[PDB]
Formats: sequence, C-alpha cells, structure tokens
Amino acid sequence: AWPKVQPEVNIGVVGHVAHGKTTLVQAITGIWTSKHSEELKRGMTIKLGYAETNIGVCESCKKPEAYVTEPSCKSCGSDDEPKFLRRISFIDAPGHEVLMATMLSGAALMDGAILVVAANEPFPQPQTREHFVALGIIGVKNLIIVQNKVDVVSKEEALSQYRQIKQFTKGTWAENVPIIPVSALHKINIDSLIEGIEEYIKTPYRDLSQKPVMLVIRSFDVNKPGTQFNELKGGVIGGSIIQGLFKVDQEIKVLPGLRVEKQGKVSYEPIFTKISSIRFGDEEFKEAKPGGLVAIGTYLDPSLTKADNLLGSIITLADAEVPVLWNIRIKYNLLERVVGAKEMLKVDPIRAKETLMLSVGSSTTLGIVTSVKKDEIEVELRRPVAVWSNNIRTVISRQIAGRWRMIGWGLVEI
Ligand SMILES: Nc1nc2c(ncn2[C@@H]2O[C@H](COP(=O)(O)OP(=O)(O)OP(=O)(O)O)[C@@H](O)[C@H]2O)c(=O)[nH]1
Ligand SMILES: Nc1nc2c(ncn2[C@@H]2O[C@H](COP(=O)(O)OP(=O)(O)O)[C@@H](O)[C@H]2O)c(=O)[nH]1
Ligand SMILES: [Mg+2]
Repeated sequence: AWPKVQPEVNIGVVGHVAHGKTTLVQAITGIWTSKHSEELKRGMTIKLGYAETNIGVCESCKKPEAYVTEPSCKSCGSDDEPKFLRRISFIDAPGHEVLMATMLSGAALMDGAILVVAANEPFPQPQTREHFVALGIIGVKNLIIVQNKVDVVSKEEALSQYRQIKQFTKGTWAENVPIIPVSALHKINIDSLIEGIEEYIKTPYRDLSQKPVMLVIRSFDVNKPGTQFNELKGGVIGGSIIQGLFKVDQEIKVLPGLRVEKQGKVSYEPIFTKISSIRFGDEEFKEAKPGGLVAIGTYLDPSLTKADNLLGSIITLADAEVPVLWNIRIKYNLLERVVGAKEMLKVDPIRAKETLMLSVGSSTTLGIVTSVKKDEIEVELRRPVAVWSNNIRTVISRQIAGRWRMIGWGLVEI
C-alpha cells in the first residue's frame, strides 16, 4: 500500500481561456476542479480549482509508462507495487482575461507551474503571454510548458508551433523550460508529463521553524442539511501554508480579521480561534505543513467563514507579530506594455490619485496612490493587508479600457 500523506507540492496550471487547463488536471488526477454553479453553466473556471494525486514509479517498467498515479503497475506489465514518490496537488487557475486577479492570488501559492498552450490556436494568445509574464514576476520559475490539443492538429502544425514556443522563451528566464505535447481530452502522453513534473518541479526546501503562515483562499460553512447535531461544525478556512507548520489544538488568529465598527470608524479586529481539525482532501491529519491546500477546522461561528468571506486573509499563531497595514510603501517597477490586451499598448507612468489594484499574497485590494517617486509609491488602501515578512512581492494592476490590467510589480517595504 501507499502511505496517506498531505500533498508536498503545489503545481499551478495556467494559460489562455479554454486551452485545456482543467481537462489536463482531470487527465492527471481524475478530478474535475470546477465546483461552482456558474462554472458548470459557463464551462469555464472562475474560482481557483484544486485537485490532488499520489505519484509513484514502477521500478520494473520503462519510462515514461513507469510513472503512475495509483498503486498499480498492471498498465506497464508488472505485478509489482509501484514505489511511492510523493503526493502532489494542482492549483487550477482561471484563464479569462477578466479574472487575472484570481490567477495572481493562486500564483502566490504555486511551487511550480504548467503553462498550457493549445496547439490549435494562434500563439501567443493574450493570457498565454499574461500568465507567462505573471509567473516570471512572482518567481514561479519551475515551469513546464504543455502543448495541449495535439489530437486536432497535424504533426507539421504541432512542430511549427513547438518552434515558435521555443523562440518565445529564447532569451528569457524560461529559455530551457521543457515543452511536452499531450492530449488532455484523450489522455495521450500524460505519463511523459508526470515524468516531467518529477524532473522539473521538484519539491522545494521548506522552513518548518519559521513563524507559521497560511494564505487563505477559501472559507466555508461545512454544515449540510439532514445532519444531527453532534456532527455539526465550526467554520472551516482553506488555504496554503507557506512557512512553518500548524497543529490541531493550536491557538491561531486570522488577519486582518473581521470588519467591525470601533470609535466611529471602520476597523479590522483580529479573529482568534483554535484549530479543531486539519484535512487535506478527504483525509484528516494532526498537523499541516507547506504543500497542498489545507482545510483548517475552527470553533468559529460558520457565518464568519461562509462563502469565502475570509479570502485574502492570513492565518498565524495567536502570539505572532504580523503587520496589518492600511497604508503601504512599494518599491516598484513597471512593465513596458499591457501584455494581456489583444493589442499590447505602452504602460503609462503611475500618477498620484490613481486607483490601483494590489495583489499581495492571496489578497486583492484597491487603493489610491498618495505619493509617487521614481521607484517608490505610497498607497492608501480600502482594506488593510497582512504583510507577514519584509519584501513580500506585490503585483500592480490598473484599469485600462474597462479591464484590470497587470502593469507592474514591486516589494512591500516594511
Ligand atoms: N480536442 C481536444 N479538446 C480539448 C483538449 N483539452 C481540452 N479540450 C476542450 O477544450 C475545452 C476547454 O477545456 P477546459 O479544460 O475547460 O479549458 P480551460 O483552460 O480550463 O478553460 P478556463 O478555465 O475557462 O480558462 C473543452 O471543451 C475541452 O473538452 C484536448 O486535449 N483535445
Ligand atoms: N478541517 C476540517 N475540514 C473539513 C471538515 N469537513 C469538511 N472539511 C473540508 O472543507 C472543505 C469544504 O467541505 P465540503 O463538504 O465539500 O463543503 P462544500 O464545498 O460547501 O460542499 C472540503 O475541502 C473538506 O475537505 C472538518 O470537519 N474539518
Ligand atoms: Mg479551467
């Protein structure tokens, strides 16, 4: 048998709308990540999708078919049990141009990524470009490019596109990244991709002694109809542990916390609670480390967590000191052009009084520019952000032609 362990690595899946991200994750894991009504009706990803799988290798078989996602080697002709390698998970991003902020919140959780490129569409499409640039900015450099939908193009067309992809990465940080051709729909060459994931998206080093920090991307009321009462539960908070570890019965706090009134003004009150349970997928654990998206059970009133109310928050230990800032100073750089537009325009300099969109960790916040200097801006935010370390990456977006567009990035200076 294989052990039951949490995923140890997060692999982002990014790329232009409908190029096959969610179908690729299904091909690898058997899971369709879309769970929301509007996602199922529109046939598109809207919220961040998630799925897990074990990975193993049949030591008596040849690669790539030796790589498997279940404890069997029957498919490559061996009665031996495959050797367990690791459990992995996928952060399945929306590709739609209006949902770039959601992709960015997911990229803060990624240990590596797969950029999916449809073989039957012109290259490079706007969000092929935009997600590629975003990965570079955020520093997700452990990248595999997957050429999907090769089932509906000729060998000649696929090779032509392959050469344009290599030329696109030429002279960039991604110059050496592998391109793996597959069909997600018909599950062709998926074993080569799994081998690729093992070779190019290794589990990163973690620091388990750093102050525990979880970036929140989901929060739920897990109580369903037709249940007794001795099986009802407090609110659940879901996200990615980016450093340290958490344990059942630990006293924790949610930051910035709850929007409340205090002394005639709007305030954020840190939410203190205790960890009641820890789950990854369908399995319970006594502790949680980086890797995977964890569900943290709490003793909170489920009305506090219902419907992703805490999205963008962080969780730390109760006694941790974490800055919560209404005003932030950013050492910034601007992109040369608006890469996500169908027509790439030049990026205008930042001006005082502009309303910008800031991506910080899993949070997305609007703010007004109160100060512009050559490489430093100061922003008055509409909501405070939790800033758990010095020099956290932020991505800057501006509304251009009715759309939020990524235009730059920087470090939040504390
Ligand atoms: N022929 C062919 N069609 C595919 C393949 N992979 C995905 N598709 C089809 O492409 C369409 C979009 O697939 P999705 O997996 O939903 O693409 P997506 O990238 O997740 O789309 P968004 O999340 O909305 O940005 C669906 O109709 C799929 O069945 C493939 O390998 N070959
Ligand atoms: N820690 C913890 N997590 C839970 C518990 N029950 C459910 N979860 C997790 O919370 C998430 C939401 O649960 P689910 O029943 O699917 O709620 P739904 O998505 O609204 O239908 C899932 O990913 C579960 O793994 C629990 O008792 N403790
Ligand atoms: Mg999708």
